[PDB]
Amino acid sequence: ASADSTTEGTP
Amino acid sequence: KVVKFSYMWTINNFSFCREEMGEVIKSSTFSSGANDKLKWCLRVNPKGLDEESKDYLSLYLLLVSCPKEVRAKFKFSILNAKGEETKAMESQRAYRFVQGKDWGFKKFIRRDFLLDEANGLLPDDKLTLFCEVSVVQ
Ligand SMILES: [Cl-]
Ligand SMILES: [Zn+2]
Ligand SMILES: [Zn+2]
Ligand SMILES: [Zn+2]
Ligand SMILES: [Zn+2]
Ligand SMILES: [Zn+2]
Repeated sequence: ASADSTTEGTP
Repeated sequence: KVVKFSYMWTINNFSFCREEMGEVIKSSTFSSGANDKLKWCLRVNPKGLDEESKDYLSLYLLLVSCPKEVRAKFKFSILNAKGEETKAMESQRAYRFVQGKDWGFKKFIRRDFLLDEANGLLPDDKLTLFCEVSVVQ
């Protein structure tokens, strides 16, 4: 399990 | 140094119908304490929002407030009918959060695992999620 984000980059 | 805290979210009237439940649902905000102004919430997609996760419920941690730099590790679990932690999933490292940034797991739990009554994860159509956050920021 590697985390994902609903958006690309920060941010 | 790390500050660790938690939030228990009970979702009532849980349904897998997007037209009744919404595509995305969000918890109330929480923080490490009344003096801690950094506010977080949880976000759930009752049905995964992409093809890859369509048979899953997707769960994310969202930074709601604007931080005065922030990094955090997180662990999500589902509390069963007996109250125990099951199906925990945790980040291998801390991730960078800014206001509006989320991190989590698009394939947190298989939908059919929740719909299987033996697991006792949807009693009275209530889903109970527990998040532990370690903010090193
Ligand atoms: Cl990870
Ligand atoms: Zn419906
Ligand atoms: Zn429907
Ligand atoms: Zn529909
Ligand atoms: Zn920093
Ligand atoms: Zn725990």
